[PDB]
Amino acid sequence: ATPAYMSITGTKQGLITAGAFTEDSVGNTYQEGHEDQVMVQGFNHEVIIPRVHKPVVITKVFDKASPLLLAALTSGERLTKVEIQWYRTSAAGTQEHYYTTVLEDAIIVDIKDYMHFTHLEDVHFTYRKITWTHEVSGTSGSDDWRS
Amino acid sequence: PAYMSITGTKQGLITAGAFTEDSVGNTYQEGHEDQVMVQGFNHEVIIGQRVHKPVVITKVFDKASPLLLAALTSGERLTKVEIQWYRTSAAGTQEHYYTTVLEDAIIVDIKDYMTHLEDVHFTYRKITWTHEVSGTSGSDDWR
Amino acid sequence: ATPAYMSITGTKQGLITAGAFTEDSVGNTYQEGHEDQVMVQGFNHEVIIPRVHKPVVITKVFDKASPLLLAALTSGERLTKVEIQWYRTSAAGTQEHYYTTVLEDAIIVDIKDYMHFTHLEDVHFTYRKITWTHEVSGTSGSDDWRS
Amino acid sequence: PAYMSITGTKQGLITAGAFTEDSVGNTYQEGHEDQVMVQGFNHEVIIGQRVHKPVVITKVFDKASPLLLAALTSGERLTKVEIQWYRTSAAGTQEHYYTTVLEDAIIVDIKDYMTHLEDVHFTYRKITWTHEVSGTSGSDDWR
Amino acid sequence: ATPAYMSITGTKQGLITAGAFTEDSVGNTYQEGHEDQVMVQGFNHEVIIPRVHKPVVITKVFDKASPLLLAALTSGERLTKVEIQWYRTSAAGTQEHYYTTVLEDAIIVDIKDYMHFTHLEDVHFTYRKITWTHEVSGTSGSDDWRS
Amino acid sequence: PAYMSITGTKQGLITAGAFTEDSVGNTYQEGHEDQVMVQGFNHEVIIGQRVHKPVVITKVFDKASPLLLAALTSGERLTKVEIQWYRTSAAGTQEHYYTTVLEDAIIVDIKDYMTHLEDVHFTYRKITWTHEVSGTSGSDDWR
Repeated sequence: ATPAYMSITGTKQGLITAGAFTEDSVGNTYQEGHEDQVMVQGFNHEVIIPRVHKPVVITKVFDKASPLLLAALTSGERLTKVEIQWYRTSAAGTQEHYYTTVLEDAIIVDIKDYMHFTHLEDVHFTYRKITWTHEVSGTSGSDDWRS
Repeated sequence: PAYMSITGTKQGLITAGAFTEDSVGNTYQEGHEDQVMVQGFNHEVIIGQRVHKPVVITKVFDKASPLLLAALTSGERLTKVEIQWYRTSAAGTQEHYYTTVLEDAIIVDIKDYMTHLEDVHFTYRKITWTHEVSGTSGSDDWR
Repeated sequence: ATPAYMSITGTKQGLITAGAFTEDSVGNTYQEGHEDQVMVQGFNHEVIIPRVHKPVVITKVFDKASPLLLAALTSGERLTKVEIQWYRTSAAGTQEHYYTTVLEDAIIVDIKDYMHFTHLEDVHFTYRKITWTHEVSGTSGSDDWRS
Repeated sequence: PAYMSITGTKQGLITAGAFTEDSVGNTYQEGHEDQVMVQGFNHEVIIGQRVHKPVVITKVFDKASPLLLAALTSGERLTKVEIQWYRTSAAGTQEHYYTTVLEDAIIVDIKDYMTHLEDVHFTYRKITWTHEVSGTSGSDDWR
Repeated sequence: ATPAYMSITGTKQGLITAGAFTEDSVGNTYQEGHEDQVMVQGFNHEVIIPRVHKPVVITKVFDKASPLLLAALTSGERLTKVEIQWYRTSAAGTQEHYYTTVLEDAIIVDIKDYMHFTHLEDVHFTYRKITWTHEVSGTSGSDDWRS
Repeated sequence: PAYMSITGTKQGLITAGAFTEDSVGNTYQEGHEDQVMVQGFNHEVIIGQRVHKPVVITKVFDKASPLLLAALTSGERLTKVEIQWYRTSAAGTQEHYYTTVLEDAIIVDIKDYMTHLEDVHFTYRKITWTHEVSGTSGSDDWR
């Protein structure tokens, strides 16, 4: 309904989310239109003034990317771009992309696999920079990670 | 429900066009175009002289969001944060019946999370409280 | 149903709950019969033997008193009388006042405004003395705050 | 459900007329007029010799309440706190099937809260446990 | 449905669970077939490698044994055998005993009485040894308590 | 759902006949006779080089259980713990689509509790992850 979809390009692995939202990768969960992304079912992030950024935290289900993301994590591989695309039901009753969150030069700092979409997986990124854009109303803003 | 307006020293009306179709999609409801909807609030004063805590508000992702996240990373002094609270009147009509206004508030924390929500904390220099229908009010400097 | 209603008289402000449970003050929540009180939707208090009293803690919704109570709190104003009246459904099927809790020379020590009756507000009083009376059965007892 | 009786050294039967119309309004149920209804219980013994914990009971606001709050602020030694537990018998009838009796119990904490409830803690000198239908029993000094 | 039943034999008291699951002892809860046991409605236990055993923890309702178990606890009485019998719905639709847990030379280390089967009671045993047996498939294993 | 196989150095296939009528009664489902059903999983890797956490799995009481509790009290090195994850395929059929395999895993904690459940923790020397339908994989030494 109002899910996010994500893409990862790793310096070593290329597009990590390639063919990752497909019948093969997700099975009965598959919906067309986002075949080279991953279906984000979670999100948490926080910037505070004691600025200090906190790691970005997404949640997905087990998939084609998953074994790759671990490789990423355990390898210490810099992620050239992680880009989170936000979706909503528009005012005219159609699904639309209306917000973007984007990491530049991100690094995966931890992963947790757990069963509760019953097969789950949270992934955490730090990054050198993050950009928030509103896609319909045209507002945008970005910033450099601190601490 | 509540609607909030934020005017900052750099950006002006940060909440301009923030409750429109473009901003919040299907959730749009005419009448509060230059206000962000607030559906969560937290604030506290505790007692020897009183000390203040930050006002926390929860909103959804909208046009204001990136501006807000800017207001926080910049350190921009919010001239006015104004929260108008609505309720169903005794006669059966939505009415604006309360305001909580912060002067020179600052954003000291923002938490985004997932439907797609975002918490905002402000400290400030002065808070005002007014009951619009019964005509009572009070205010206090931050400490 | 089984709500409490309260009255506050402040040394400086007089009857703080005056006209505070009315259409103007509470809106659609209004029920006649308690116009000069406030509708208490919460209560917590505790006396212990390590006697030591703990602050009295009520909960209400935003109202006509609310901006006043803050004035009280931030002013350090001594409350001459806070009096909490307890209501229940009687044995004959009618609502009745059957219990009273009363503070003498109370002081408001903290307030919390929060949205969950969706607009809420907890208020805490210390006091020099508190009296508990059962109104139908005639039992009563009082005591001086300690610590 | 459970019903409790408390006789104190100063007041006598603190729970006299405590489960009547006057005391608990609509919730009244004949048969236990000189007992307060208990709908919450907590107690523990843990093990080198055993130590005791206070018996906690939860009741509603009633005629006993102010007397109880007195018993605590006075320090009055409760000669007897007696808790009789009821259940539905195998034949389909409410029956008294268990007792927990404290001797020289003391009230060491009371928590009132809101439908309108109140927790009571007792320490004591001796607790007895008896199963009324199966005819088993035990008891122990506080330590 | 899938309850456990237990037996206790104490060095001093003999069979502590004798006549303890009966009309007299449990009232309307009574089901025939386990008259000399107790109806276990809880269970918790854990063995870890920092081996170190943790106390065995069962839950029952108030009953004929209960005043006895306290005697046991407060007396420091060694329990010659506590034996927990596990029940399930078989593949052919009939209730069966399929697992056993058994303590040798156990000691009751604490009891908690509490009201939530509304009248409840958790009991904790340490022990010199515990044996786990699967009754249909024939697997078994035992061990000595450590720490 | 998931099914797990465990081969140990002393016992061989610890999960042999562990998902049969004899083992799990009414819950039996043909096709995975030498696998224990896993209906709960927890595992984590966190980041300067990576460190591993134990894989936790939850199962019911079954034929494997006492063997498992032995594997823990003995200290027996598990040659292979293999977890195959199933899902409903896009075409509407249960399919094995993922594996998590531990090499030389050790049981470092077991928690039994009540319908009748049991948690197992393994540390290990090497974990592998493979996506069976999309053909991706990774693995890592414990640290």
